[PDB]
Amino acid sequence: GMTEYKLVVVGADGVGKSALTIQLIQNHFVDEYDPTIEDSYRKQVVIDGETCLLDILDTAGQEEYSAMRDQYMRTGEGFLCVFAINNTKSFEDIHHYREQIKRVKDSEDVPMVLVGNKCDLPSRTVDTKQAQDLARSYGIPFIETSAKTRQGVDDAFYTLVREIRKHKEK
Ligand SMILES: Nc1nc2c(-c3c(Cl)cc4c(N5C[C@H]6CC[C@@H](C5)N6)nc(OC[C@@]56CCCN5C[C@H](F)C6)nc4c3F)ccc(F)c2s1
Ligand SMILES: Nc1nc2c(ncn2[C@@H]2O[C@H](COP(=O)(O)OP(=O)(O)O)[C@@H](O)[C@H]2O)c(=O)[nH]1
Ligand SMILES: [Mg+2]
Repeated sequence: GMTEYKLVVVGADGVGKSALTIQLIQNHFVDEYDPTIEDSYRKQVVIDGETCLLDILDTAGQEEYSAMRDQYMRTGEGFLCVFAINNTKSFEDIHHYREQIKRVKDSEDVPMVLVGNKCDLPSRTVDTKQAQDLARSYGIPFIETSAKTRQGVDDAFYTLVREIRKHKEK
């Protein structure tokens, strides 16, 4: 039987969470996917010889901290924390997203990858060095992506799968 991985994509509105998820599932860039739709998407992919069923939650909508929302987010096994390289605020919000994940998982060691999206744009405001220094302080990988060109998309999701797999085999 295939191994199921529950991945959750988090980050500020408009950073490219939906475009990244759709690039992984469908291999095409979808410009302007409904900013309000939160949904889960499935992809069967073989990673390092293992047949994986990736169940990916693309977050959207209201910020809320109910017992239900916490319980739901806690089911995630690994998290992509996404910011956009042309939106400093989205990068500044990363500490918040990481803290919410650590809080509901009750752990300092949650599989996580920091993703700096929209690297195809020339309007960079978040330096690569500042972002990689933050990932280094967290002990997690940092991958720059472009959902528009597909650059780094497989690397970001498959690195997260490998982090979850490593966590389960400890
Ligand atoms: N209950 C649990 N939730 C979570 C979350 C979670 C989710 Cl799912 C949504 C939002 C969210 N939304 C989802 C998408 C993107 C933006 C918008 C609202 N639409 N927004 C904010 O923060 C937004 C800001 C601005 C206003 C005040 N906040 C604090 C900072 F200033 C940043 N955090 C969110 C968040 F952390 C993540 C991981 C977990 F494990 C848990 S557990
Ligand atoms: N140039 C560029 N635009 C992108 C990229 N990813 C997403 N976008 C655009 O940025 C906007 C927000 O993307 P979206 O996927 O809806 O982000 P979400 O709100 O995090 O789900 C849309 O206009 C997307 O088409 C990317 O890598 N490069
Ligand atoms: Mg979206």
